[PDB]
Amino acid sequence: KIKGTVVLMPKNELLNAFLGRSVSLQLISATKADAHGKGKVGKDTFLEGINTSLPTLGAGESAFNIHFEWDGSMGIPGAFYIKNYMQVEFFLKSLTLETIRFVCNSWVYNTKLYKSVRIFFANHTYVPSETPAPLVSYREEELKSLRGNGTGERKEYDRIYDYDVYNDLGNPDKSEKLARPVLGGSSTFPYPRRGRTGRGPTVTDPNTEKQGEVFYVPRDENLGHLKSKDALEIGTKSLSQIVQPAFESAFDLKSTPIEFHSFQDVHDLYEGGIKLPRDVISTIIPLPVIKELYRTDGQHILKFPQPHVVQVSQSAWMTDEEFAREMIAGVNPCVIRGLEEFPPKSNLDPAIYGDQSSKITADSLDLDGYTMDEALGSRRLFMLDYHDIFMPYVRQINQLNSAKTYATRTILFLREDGTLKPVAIELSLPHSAGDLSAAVSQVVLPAKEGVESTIWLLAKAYVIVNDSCYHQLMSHWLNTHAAMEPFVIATHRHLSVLHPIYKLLTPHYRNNMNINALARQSLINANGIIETTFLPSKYSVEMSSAVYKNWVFTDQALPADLIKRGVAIKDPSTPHGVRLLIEDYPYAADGLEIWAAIKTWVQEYVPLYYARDDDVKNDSELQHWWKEAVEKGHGDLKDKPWWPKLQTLEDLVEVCLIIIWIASALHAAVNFGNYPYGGLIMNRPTASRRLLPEKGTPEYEEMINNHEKAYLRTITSKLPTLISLSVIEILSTHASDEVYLGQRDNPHWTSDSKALQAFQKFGNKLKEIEEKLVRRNNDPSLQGNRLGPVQLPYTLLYPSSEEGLTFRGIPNSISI
Ligand SMILES: [Fe+3]
Repeated sequence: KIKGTVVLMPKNELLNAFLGRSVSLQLISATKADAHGKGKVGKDTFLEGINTSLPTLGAGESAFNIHFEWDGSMGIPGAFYIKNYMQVEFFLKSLTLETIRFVCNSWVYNTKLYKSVRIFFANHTYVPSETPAPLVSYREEELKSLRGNGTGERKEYDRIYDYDVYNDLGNPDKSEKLARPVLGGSSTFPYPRRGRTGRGPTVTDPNTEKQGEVFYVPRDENLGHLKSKDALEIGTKSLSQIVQPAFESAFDLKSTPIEFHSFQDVHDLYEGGIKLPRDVISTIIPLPVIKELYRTDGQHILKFPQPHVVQVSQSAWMTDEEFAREMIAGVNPCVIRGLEEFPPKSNLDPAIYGDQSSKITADSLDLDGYTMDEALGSRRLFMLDYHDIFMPYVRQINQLNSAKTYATRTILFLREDGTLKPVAIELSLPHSAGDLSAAVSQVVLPAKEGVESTIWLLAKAYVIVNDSCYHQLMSHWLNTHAAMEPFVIATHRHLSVLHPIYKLLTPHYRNNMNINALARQSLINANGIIETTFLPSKYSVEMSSAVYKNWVFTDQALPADLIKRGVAIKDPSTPHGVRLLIEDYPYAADGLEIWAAIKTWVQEYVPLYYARDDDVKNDSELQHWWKEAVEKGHGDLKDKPWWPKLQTLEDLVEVCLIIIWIASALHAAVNFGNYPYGGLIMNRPTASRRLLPEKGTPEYEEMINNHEKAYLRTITSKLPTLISLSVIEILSTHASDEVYLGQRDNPHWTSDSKALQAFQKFGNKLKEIEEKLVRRNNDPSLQGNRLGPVQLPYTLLYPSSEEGLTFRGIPNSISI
């Protein structure tokens, strides 16, 4: 008989009841097959007893002994079936035979709920052509089980992965004001697909999916946590459904001032705190995750944590130096572009928006003594250009009550000292014969004194409102969360758990479908958190669809992105093949190090399973996986010529490298600085509510006499500020059970020592890189861009981190 050990976690975690005839397992042979070519299956074997021997276990886990009637004639077991006869589900961790290891990490529901018996494979890795013959059909049948048939309402215990469009955000049955365009499946609104839920149509609209208390994700995608405080993804739901209403009542009852009246009222939030009604505090204080967001006296006070950006200087955010520095080392460091001609041009139709010629004059700019031609030629001119991106939406946004924006463009000059300085801001508005508004476009230049300094500060706020919107919806939501989901779905639908590429990529998908489903429900839904806290309101998500029209997979590679944006040039004589035009560009310089480490890892892994390009072309699973990811997952862009073909080792490496980059380092860089930089609403306003005032009006006089109030009346109001600070605080927090780049949730994910050795080298390289990044932050010559006047060391690309709001650490995946 074969001695075995089963490790599982009872539901209450995320014992004698498991004995008796509660759980049975059946070994399956990988070498001996029946008359049909399928591995022979053993007898039902039940758990015999609780093993309390090994000191190693922890995590609310329990081990059970079991002995299998299996002689050499049945061959070597390569898989097993398991049936749970208990009413309640349990989390199966692993099976070990004494060595043959099985890494399961899967919920096993009552046997009657399953159409086919749950099957698990040993930790060996096989491309299809290498699958032991007795396991071939089992392998394909499990993939067919995972794909489902594209119909039906998905249930909690289902493990069916499929695609659908974003037609579940509107709530037309509640109000036609909550109706939203379907995103995806049309040329008007192209969009990445998301996980199919199948709840069916709304009563009023056959094209929109009805509401649901729970937005399904394949069962094992819904991460349980040993500590409730680690279930960060449930925070947005509680925030939108419970906390927001409580905050709103405090305002409706006039228990707290409706608006901030000075910058100190904002600073007060993380100092003495804000006093709220007792019942409001009582509503918030007992909630999991939410209670970790604020310190309280348990009675009337809520205190937010001090954001990193003000920890050394609370006023530094208002410096021109910090405004420009955050474009290369801030929460959204990947939009700035080189400017090689002047004035900047627009590709928008003047027949629609009016003359689009820039009004910025070269002679008005202070380029530290450089002429415009000199600045252009020396590659010292850059820009943060939101003119063409926002112009198409300015009219409709400005028609909203309490929303007014400009399509902005900021010109930056790279000083000889290596820091960026802002030299002009153009605030553009569309013009069309017949416009009722008399407001016009204008250029604002830097100023430190007088009303001119206030107008320049407001111009920076309009720019950052554009940036915050683009950051949240595009850099963050579209480019990481939404763009990655199709790849997660395709991977489970077409790459067997035995597949080397499945093993290479899946750690980088942890919690992504889960947070996305929770986002469709409470973050990007009609009247959800984003719509109620950011400038575009009901136009927010569709704006991301317009941007997706220009999304290019291969341009997500870091070198390609830097080159496309004109912030680096190709240069083979450099370590990374590219020369940065802003040498001390923190995000890019640190990013290239991480990018290189991932590349080395993928390049070492792939060859272990694919010897030649032909081996990649002939992998049926791999080919079906890619064809589906492109043609269905990102199907609205299937007509684009830039998609890799995946017929060579090079292409496979490229595709995997880009996927891992987006899921780990790119997402970390644009996510974990959310509260550290945006926790002070003045530094990262999410909305603007009025345009610049006309001379001779009280609003203009206010800019002169009360600049802080002029600023506060312009940016996000206090109520939505409380809600948005809470959400970005959640998003910037690392759960204590996070799995970071260079780590895996199990040391036995594969039995291949070669793959394991390569992974160990990858982790060692990341530790090596962290020491280098530490040296960069400690280098006094780099203080200007790596720390700035806010004296905040750029640690967002440090690979490792402890739990919490740390401003560092690269998780493997888009996990929050
Ligand atoms: Fe995120």
